[PDB]
Amino acid sequence: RKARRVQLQPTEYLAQHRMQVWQLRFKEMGPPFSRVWVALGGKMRRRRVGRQVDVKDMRYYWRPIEPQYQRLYMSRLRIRDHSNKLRQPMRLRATNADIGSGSSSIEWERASNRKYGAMLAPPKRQDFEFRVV
Amino acid sequence: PTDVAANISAGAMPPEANVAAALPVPRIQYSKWNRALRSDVYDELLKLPLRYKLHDFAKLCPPQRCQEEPEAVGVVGRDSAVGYLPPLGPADPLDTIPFFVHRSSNGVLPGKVFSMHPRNLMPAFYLRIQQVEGDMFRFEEELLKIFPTKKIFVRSHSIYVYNVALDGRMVLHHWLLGLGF
Amino acid sequence: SSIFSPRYDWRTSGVHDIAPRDEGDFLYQGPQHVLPGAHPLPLHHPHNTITRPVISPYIPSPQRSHPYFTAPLPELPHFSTTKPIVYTYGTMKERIIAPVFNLKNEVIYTRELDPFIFGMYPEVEELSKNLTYWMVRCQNFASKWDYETREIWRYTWGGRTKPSKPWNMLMPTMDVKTWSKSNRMMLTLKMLQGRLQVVDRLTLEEPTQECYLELCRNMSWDVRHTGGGVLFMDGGSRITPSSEFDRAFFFGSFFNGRNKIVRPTVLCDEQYDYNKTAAKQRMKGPKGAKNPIPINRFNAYDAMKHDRLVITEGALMQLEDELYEHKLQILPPHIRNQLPEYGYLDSEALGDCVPSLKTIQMEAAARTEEAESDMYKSFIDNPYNPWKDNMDASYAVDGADGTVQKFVDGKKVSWSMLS
Amino acid sequence: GAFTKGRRPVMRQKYSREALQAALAMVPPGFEVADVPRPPQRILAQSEGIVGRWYSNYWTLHSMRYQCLLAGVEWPLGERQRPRTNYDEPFFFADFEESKAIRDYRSRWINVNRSLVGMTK
Amino acid sequence: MSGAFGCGSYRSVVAGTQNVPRRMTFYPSAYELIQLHKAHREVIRHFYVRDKIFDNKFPGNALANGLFKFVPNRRENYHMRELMESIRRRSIWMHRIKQQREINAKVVENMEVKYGKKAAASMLCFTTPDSNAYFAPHRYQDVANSWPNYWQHPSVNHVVPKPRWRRHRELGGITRVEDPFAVQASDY
Amino acid sequence: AFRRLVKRHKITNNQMLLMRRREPYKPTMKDRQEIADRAKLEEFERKNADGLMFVPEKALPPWQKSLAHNAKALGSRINFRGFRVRVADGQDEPGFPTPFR
Amino acid sequence: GGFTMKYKKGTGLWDEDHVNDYKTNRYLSARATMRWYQEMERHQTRNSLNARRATQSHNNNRGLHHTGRGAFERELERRGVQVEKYPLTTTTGTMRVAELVILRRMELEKRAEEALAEQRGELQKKNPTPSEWYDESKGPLNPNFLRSMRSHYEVDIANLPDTPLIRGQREFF
Amino acid sequence: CGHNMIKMGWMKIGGSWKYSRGYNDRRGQWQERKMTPRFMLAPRVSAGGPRNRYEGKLVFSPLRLSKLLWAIDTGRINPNEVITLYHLRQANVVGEREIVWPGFVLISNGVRRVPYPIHIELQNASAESIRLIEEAGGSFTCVYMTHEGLYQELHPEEYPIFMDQELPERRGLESLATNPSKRGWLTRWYEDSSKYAHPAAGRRYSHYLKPTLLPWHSYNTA
RNA sequence: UAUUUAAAUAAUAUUUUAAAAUUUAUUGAAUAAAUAUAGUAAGAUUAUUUUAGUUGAAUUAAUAAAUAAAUAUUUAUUUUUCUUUGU
Ligand SMILES: NC(=O)c1ccc[n+]([C@@H]2O[C@H](COP(=O)([O-])OP(=O)(O)OC[C@H]3O[C@@H](n4cnc5c(N)ncnc54)[C@H](O)[C@@H]3O)[C@@H](O)[C@H]2O)c1
Ligand SMILES: [Mg+2]
Ligand SMILES: [Mg+2]
Ligand SMILES: [Mg+2]
Repeated sequence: RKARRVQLQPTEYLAQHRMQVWQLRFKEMGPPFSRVWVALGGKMRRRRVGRQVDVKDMRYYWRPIEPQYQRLYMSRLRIRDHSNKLRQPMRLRATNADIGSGSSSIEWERASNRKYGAMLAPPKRQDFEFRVV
Repeated sequence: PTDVAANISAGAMPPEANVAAALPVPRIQYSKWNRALRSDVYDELLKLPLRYKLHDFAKLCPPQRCQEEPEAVGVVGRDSAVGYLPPLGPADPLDTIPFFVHRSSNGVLPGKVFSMHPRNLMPAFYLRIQQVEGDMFRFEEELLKIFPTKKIFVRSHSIYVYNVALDGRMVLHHWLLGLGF
Repeated sequence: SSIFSPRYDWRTSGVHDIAPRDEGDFLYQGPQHVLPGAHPLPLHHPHNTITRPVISPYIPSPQRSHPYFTAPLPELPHFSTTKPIVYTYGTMKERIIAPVFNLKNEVIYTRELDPFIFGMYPEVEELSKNLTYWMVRCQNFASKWDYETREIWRYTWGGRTKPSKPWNMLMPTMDVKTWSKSNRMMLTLKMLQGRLQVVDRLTLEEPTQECYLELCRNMSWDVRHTGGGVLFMDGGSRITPSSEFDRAFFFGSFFNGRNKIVRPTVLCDEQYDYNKTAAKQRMKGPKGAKNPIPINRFNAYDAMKHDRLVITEGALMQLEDELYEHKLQILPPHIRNQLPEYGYLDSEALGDCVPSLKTIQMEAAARTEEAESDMYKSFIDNPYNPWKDNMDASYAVDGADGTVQKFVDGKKVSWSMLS
Repeated sequence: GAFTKGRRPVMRQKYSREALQAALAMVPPGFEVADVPRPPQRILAQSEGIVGRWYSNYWTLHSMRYQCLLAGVEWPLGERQRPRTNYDEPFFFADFEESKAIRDYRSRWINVNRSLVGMTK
Repeated sequence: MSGAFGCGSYRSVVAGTQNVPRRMTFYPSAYELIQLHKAHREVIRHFYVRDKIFDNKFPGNALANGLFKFVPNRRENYHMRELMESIRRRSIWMHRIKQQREINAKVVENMEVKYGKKAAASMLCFTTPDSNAYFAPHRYQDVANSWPNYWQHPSVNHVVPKPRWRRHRELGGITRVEDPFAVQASDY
Repeated sequence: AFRRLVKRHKITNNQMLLMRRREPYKPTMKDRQEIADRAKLEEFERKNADGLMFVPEKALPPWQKSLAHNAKALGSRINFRGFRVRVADGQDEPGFPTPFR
Repeated sequence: GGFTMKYKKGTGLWDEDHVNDYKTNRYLSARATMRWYQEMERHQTRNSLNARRATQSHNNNRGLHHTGRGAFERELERRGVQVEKYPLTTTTGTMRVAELVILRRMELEKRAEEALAEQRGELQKKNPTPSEWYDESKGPLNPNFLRSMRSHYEVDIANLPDTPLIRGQREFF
Repeated sequence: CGHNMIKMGWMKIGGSWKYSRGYNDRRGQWQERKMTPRFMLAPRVSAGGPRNRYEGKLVFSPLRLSKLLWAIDTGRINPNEVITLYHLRQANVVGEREIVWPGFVLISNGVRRVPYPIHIELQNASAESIRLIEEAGGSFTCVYMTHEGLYQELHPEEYPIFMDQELPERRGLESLATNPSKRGWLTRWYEDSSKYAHPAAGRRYSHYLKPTLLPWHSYNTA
């Protein structure tokens, strides 16, 4: 007769898999077909006062991460739109093309806001009589 | 094909050529927006045996003359930085080319290099030409004569050449320009 | 069964009766015997000229590129194309002239076609794209509903985990480029097969159905279900083209047979999708384009299902006017830089040429604009002359206010935006 | 976005030039645009058109100021803010709310010039 | 702010960029003419959509024939939002094309006063062999083969196997072919 | 026994039944592993036969090229010879004379 | 509810444009086509009339006229002053425009028919014999088209010999 | 028509499901055996991270001078009129997808000489592009616009009368608007020192430099 | 800071039966909801006649060291040699 009917299921976030942890630790570099995820070298460790008195050894250099970890992270990005092999994986950091395509679709051709990086641009100068109860 | 690093190690060249052994010679790269013609590859194409005659590089290159003209006009062939020129046509008028190659809207040549299974970011590339009109098989045979060892397929819409990069797309564009399309 | 299967030929006797019939069965005389239906090429549809009549100057032959004329006949008035002829990447590269017909089954005159519209040589990939999109869109998506385990209340009765749902089903999105390309290729395929007929008008003396049937009988239009169907593209006529259909013929064309009238257009609206991320839960209908193509458009499926294609001269004019800008934009630059030289881009808006022929509705709208243009005179937001005081203005950058303002003769003209 | 007045029109009535002059005729003398303040963000931005006491409505007042600017009708009322360019009378004013001292043209003119001369990059 | 008319915007005006005596180059404005044609078509279409009238041919929905297909409020909003902006875009295109036509006339006069009539006529011509191809292929059949069906080009027309056909009447006016078939291979 | 469903090859000769291993001439797992290791070592020694050649700033890996360029772009504005910026990351010292050096 | 492109709904040239129709079928009979057109027109009219009734009831409940113009606008209309900044063309004007366009089209059709009949008479009295198009060098003619063109000539055309008659090898009639 | 079984290839339906792990996978430890997390091994260079696109970072979209020259030689853009972002978008030399605040950067890639003077208005043009345009004779003007200014430039038809546009932010002013090297559009206003003396004199005017459109006409040929 | 070559703007989903009592209420241990969730125990998962590689390896928590190996899908290098060789 009548029971609990199932409705449409909401989709996940388009940038759900990309992690701020990765965006803070690593960064992507290189040509499009030879991208490498690199993080700064050195050993991070907290020790007592009086250790590593010489600073010349501590170097700020970037070394690439292991290829298996790079493949795992890239696959985490590749999760979205898996069936279309003709679509290149997403990027660790969103680019200008991505921010533009976020609203360049024809379903956003009427909205004046959200266009040309409204959320990215700093706010406008508010009115001088601006006040809230 | 000279190994500058090996020559420097053996003592046949001066040790100041390490930059030459490491980095290639700086040249304006051929692009879809900057037709940087390469005289060496064009001479190689002229030396290669083909049935159709190609125009001279002097006519393929845009003219470079004095720029004292006060106002510019709409000449078909004028000074251009990116090296854009209308199609010159066939080299010998008393001939019939079995195929015709149309350009795109921006005047770019049909050569487009894609990748096989690009989701995995695969380095293996291939070239697709989908603006050839006329006898596609004559164009395919000319591509055979150009790239002997490559796999070249043909369909009603596109001609595919597998295992060729931009380094082959530029050769294809050079041959097309020399032919006159 | 399958060809390479043992179960394919275990029925070794009894399939046929040893005794033949006495009315239809006959013996093979020899090589000089003409068997009914025998043909060397595999023809799943063995229709011939008599059964499926083609209406064209010549029967489509391998010597002729297209079965229609190639040069205007000196004993018939020739009508050039409304818009100038350009040969694009896919055009047949040959002149095409169709013998326009009248409502009395008589050739009136000869009108030249457009190779961009009726010269784009067909291609199986695009035809299949069109056919697949149409056959996947026309299916009813509201009847795909199914039960689920949470919807079944007390296995056989317990529904499946992932059942088919009207919202879960997909409705694809097709771009206007491929749509127009496939429609043009289908029109060219009909032209090549020689089943395209151009009529001046599609008008009935009475809006009833018997007058429609009498017209079809007089001009030998087979409309029966079993016979070859008809696909009309009504657009009015050459002098008075109309986007809408003629009322009398549109009322009379409702016959049980195989005849379908479609809108005189080959393009389509750009399909939008506002539920791409499944934001609105209570939406009912398939995912994808929420603005599908209506049924009364020209399509590969209906074109294949209906034998003859009868296009009107009004439809021809409308198609040419709609595809003019497209076939002009497709051209490469070293070709399109010569259109104003040859006179192809003489726009009547600048006053270069007299306004060209337009449809009834478009002419009405244009006259409405011409009459309403008088009200936009004493206002600064006049659309026909916007910002008519820039070169006589003075821009001042007031830093205390942090704004750039437009003063004229010492008076502020710029308007401060309200929030 | 639909509640407050953000990028959105509030009056959907567009009158002719003669109708604006008739609407501005009912304005009582001694009125000024600086009297009507901007309503807070917790108030709906609606306009009832040209009705009685329409000048009291902040959104209706300035919207009428925008249409006359397009039609070229001389705005009889003043401006929303009167800038103080030169030191004149009164040479001192009284304010118990610390708003007039900040909104002064000269008070913010020196602040912008402070940031302009402060750039040293 | 007049960046649409082709001149410098108010930002350039404030910057004081001297770009007025810049240059006078000939320009065909073909792309601008195409865009003007598109804008004119769009304006006419917007007017036709705004002037829609209910024309119901069925008796059930017959009580609407006199009304507009829009609610007057939405009709006013449409007129102010899209129909009035299409005209502004059309005017922008027309102004740009008129400025370019003025500059073209000046360049034509300069070429006529410098080189000569026929010299200017040849210098301001864009005709190319591929242009002759695109505009008239019959003057290009000899130069190259540009047909989608290359086997029917008159250069390669010899390949089409023209058969000996005949119309038999005993079959009902049916065209058949006279030459015999070829014995196809059957087995190994 | 890592793969637990062995391949069944087409039997062209009856001795393919008696044979167990697919490629008999091919060395076993560990033997071919150490063989490939020795071959890679020999190739690396052939590559490092000559001295470690130093590369300019353009012919550097991406994680060092931009850093080395920005460390000296400040001095690149003033064209004067004899200006070195001792950067941390870069090609390490070989420790012996080199013809490229 | 939610967001839906109401600005796109009602913008197409016909009623069937910009409507989410996912309940149709690949083949529609005569009754199916009539019901489809009926449903589209009825959907459009329902939307329009429901919106109009809603807004008029809201105006009447707020106390304004059914159009939406208040007492000030009514007093201006009494005085005679134009209330609208841009007076849009009305139904009578649009119908008059359509009528005059139809009439001009009919007159042009009559004149074109007269001129075309004159040219037909001229060309028929000039050319009694079929031109070079009546050839069989490339393909066979179509008997249907020949029977249709019969009326334009004096000599019978449908009488076709079994041999592919060519212009050069044999004289025609 | 088959199952893509991991470590086993492509198997037919109804085959051996015994040695199957792709099902459990769809439903490494040997690398994490030593408790070595990659996300905790390397430290963070900053709280925001490398290449953090914060408000005001001024991440421009690349626009190749070679591409611009190609478009001009093609005929999409008219070199007579001043080049602007609106003209670019209308000539369709750049699609709408590449547009994002801040507008563009003029990159001179693969160009060594500009034969004709080009008068273009963009943001944060490279030094080589600026000097090439200056050598050719054209005049570049860096127009760093705010968000509303950029929207008004891209869609001017939505604005019948000029409106008060707010000046850019402090970072934009100190970087591009008031930078003589980048040829900003406020460098002259910033160099003008008379505005600092008196507030009434602070207002600086500027005028255009100097050397209807009704589509219906009359049949004058008769 | 910008002196280096490309590209088919498309997202929606992802086994099944089960391995556990806490939940939210009602009626005097039963009643009705929960595909709620178990690092996830265990099983079942529908389609012959096929056309090419390895059959016990790999195993370095953590500053500048050439490289983990197996299994499987796609995909690439025709150079010499007396024959052979799945890189
Ligand atoms: N963010 C924004 O504020 C924004 C965005 C896009 C366009 N605009 C345009 O800016 C202008 C002023 O905006 P605002 O926020 O200061 O006021 P507003 O748009 O909120 O109000 C303007 C008033 O004038 C009327 N009006 C608008 N255009 C008119 C025209 N062409 N003719 C006659 N009356 C007209 C409006 O309906 C309203 O009554 C308008 O043209 C508006 O469309 C503003
Ligand atoms: Mg995240
Ligand atoms: Mg990996
Ligand atoms: Mg392997």
